[PDB]
Amino acid sequence: NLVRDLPQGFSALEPLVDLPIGINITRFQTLLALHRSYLTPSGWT
Amino acid sequence: YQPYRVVVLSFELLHAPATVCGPKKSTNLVKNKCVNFNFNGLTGTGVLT
Repeated sequence: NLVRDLPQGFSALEPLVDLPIGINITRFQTLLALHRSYLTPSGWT
Repeated sequence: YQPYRVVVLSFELLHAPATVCGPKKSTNLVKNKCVNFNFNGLTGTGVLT
């Protein structure tokens, strides 16, 4: 119901799945969706 | 001179969790009786209802 900041309620955040990867890990990075350039004004983002 | 198809099956035990295993099947559940049940690693003695 809000706009920009985080909500105020309390949420129990249930699990999804476990993965047997067994590797070291230090840094993550997210992926974003960019509808590629068309004749609508390089033009990205 | 007869040929042989030597098969070498290597099973890893590296620092990765088990992925390939065989089951322990099978038994039926019995209710309302003292049974030494085993449920997926949970071992106990009691009456199931």
